[PDB]
Amino acid sequence: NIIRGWIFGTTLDSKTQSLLIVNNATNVVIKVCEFQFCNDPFLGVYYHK
Amino acid sequence: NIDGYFKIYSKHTPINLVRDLPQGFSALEPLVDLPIGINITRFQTLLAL
Amino acid sequence: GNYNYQYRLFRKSNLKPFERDISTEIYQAGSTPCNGVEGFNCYSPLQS
Ligand SMILES: *[C@@H]1O[C@H](CO)[C@@H](O[C@@H]2O[C@H](CO)[C@@H](O[C@@H]3O[C@H](CO)[C@@H](O)[C@H](O)[C@@H]3O)[C@H](O)[C@H]2NC(C)=O)[C@H](O)[C@H]1NC(C)=O
Repeated sequence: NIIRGWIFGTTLDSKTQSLLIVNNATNVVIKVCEFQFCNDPFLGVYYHK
Repeated sequence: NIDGYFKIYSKHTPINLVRDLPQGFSALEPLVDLPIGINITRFQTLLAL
Repeated sequence: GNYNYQYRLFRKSNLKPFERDISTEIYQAGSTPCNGVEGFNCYSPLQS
């Protein structure tokens, strides 16, 4: 489960409506909201023995 | 994405051969329909690390 | 005085069927550059 989700928009920074899939191990959630994003954002996971 | 609707078709298949693009035939079932409505021009993906 | 109802006055291009827009940037009605908030040929995107 390396890949998690997707984003959709026209400019993707705090000024246009944007769509977001994130698929966690639990129930997936879809949102359509305004958003601001980081330069290289992701959901870095950590191994737990 | 057509006239205020976002349609996603999905399929999960098992493969046990080379990483290259497989041959053979398989169809995609309709997964979900989203009634949102938005201009879309770009997209990007997210992965866990 | 009911002044809470607004709509759009100039737009770059026509919308699509069932498409929503909440833009608030000032429209450059003229070809001159428009910065900040207020100026000539660029005053306001919406009207009440
Ligand atoms: C959905 O979003 C896209 C992305 O912005 C919109 O395309 C944009 O359309 C405008 C209108 O023509 C383009 O503006 C043009 O800019 C050039 C300079 O680059 C200028 O010479 C023209 O006179 C005009 O002002 C803009 O470039 C274009 N964006 C692109 C191609 O990335 C599209 O119109 C939107 N759809 C709706 C229904 O609003």
